Amino acid sequence: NKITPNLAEFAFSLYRQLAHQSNSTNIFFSPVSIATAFAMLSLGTKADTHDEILEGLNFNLTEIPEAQIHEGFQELLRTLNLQLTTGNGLFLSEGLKLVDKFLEDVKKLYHSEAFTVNFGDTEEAKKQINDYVEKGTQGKIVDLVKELDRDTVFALVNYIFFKCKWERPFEVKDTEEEDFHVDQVTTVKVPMMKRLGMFNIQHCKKLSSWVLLMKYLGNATAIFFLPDEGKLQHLENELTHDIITKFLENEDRRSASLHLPKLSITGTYDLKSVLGQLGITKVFSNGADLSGVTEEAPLKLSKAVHKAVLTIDEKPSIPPEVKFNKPFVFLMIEQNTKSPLFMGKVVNPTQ
Repeated sequence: NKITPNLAEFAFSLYRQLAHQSNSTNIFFSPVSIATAFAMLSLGTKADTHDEILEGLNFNLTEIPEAQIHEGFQELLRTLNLQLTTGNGLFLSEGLKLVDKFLEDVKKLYHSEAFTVNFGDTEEAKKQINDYVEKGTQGKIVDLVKELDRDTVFALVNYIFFKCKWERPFEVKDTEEEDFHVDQVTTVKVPMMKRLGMFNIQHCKKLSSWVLLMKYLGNATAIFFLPDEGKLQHLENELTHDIITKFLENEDRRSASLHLPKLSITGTYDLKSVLGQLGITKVFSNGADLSGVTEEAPLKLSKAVHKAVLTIDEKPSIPPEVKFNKPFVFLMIEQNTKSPLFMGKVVNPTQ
C-alpha cells in the first residue's frame, strides 16, 4: 500500500514518543485507528490546519497526492470489515450549522458517526460520549472520557477493541502461573500459556532479540520481540518497517518450547498532547480552520481521546525454551496491507 511505509514510521515515531514517558508502563495503541481518525478529520480542515495533520501522520505533502492518502485508508478500512471492534465518534455542540458534505464523507469513507450534544452540561455530555464508547463495544470500555473543558464545542473519540483467536490454539491445561521479571529485582506472577511445536520464531542478531510471528484467525499477524538482557531500548531504536517486511516474507519454521503470557491490556491516550509532539497543534487551538465541518462558526477540537483494548488467551535435538516472561515489544500487522494494526510494550501483564 502506498501509505503502509508512512503508517509504519508514524507507528514507530508514536511509539518512541510514548516510550519517552519512561519504562514501567504498559504501552498499547492502534496506529491505524489513530491515523484513520485524523485523516478523516482532515476532510473538514483547510490551509495550515489540514497540512499539519497529514504531515504529523508522516505524509510528505510534496511527494504523495492527498487522493492517494485517503484512498490508502479506503482500502485499509475496506479490509477491516477478524473479531475487531473500532469506531470514531464526532461530538459537536448542538446548534451548529454542520456542513452536510463533511457528514456524508465521514460515514461513506470512514464509517464514523457524528453526534450533536449539549456541552453546556459538561458532566452529562461526558456521560453521553462514554455511553457511545460503552455501547459501541458492548461494555468493553467504560468511562473513557474522564474530563471535559468548559469551552468544549467539539470532541473526537477513537476506540478499538481486539480479542481474536489464534489459528493454532494453546491447550488450557498447560496454562500455569509463572514468574514475570518486570525488571531485575521486582518480579510478578502471571498466567502463562505454553506449547511445544514448530513456530515462525527466530533470533535476530541485529535486533539482539527473539522474534516470534504467529498468525491470527483472520487477516492479522502478531510479531513478538523478546529483547536480550539490557537490549530493550536497543530493540526500540532499531525497529524499522523494512525489518518487519523481512520477517513477514521469511518462512523458516523451527521447533521451540514457547511460554507466552495470557494477558489483557488497555491503552488510553489524550491525542491532543501526544499528537502535539508530532506537530499537530493548530486543529486543537482557537485558530483552527474547520470550515469544512461548520461554515460560519469558529470551531476547534477541544478533546481527542484514543482507547485500545487487547485480550490474549489460548483461543525431531533439544528445542529452545523461549519464555516471554520479561518486558517485550509486540506488533499486530494487518495481513493484507502489511499496516500495523496495534503496537505496544508489555512491562507487566497483571496491570
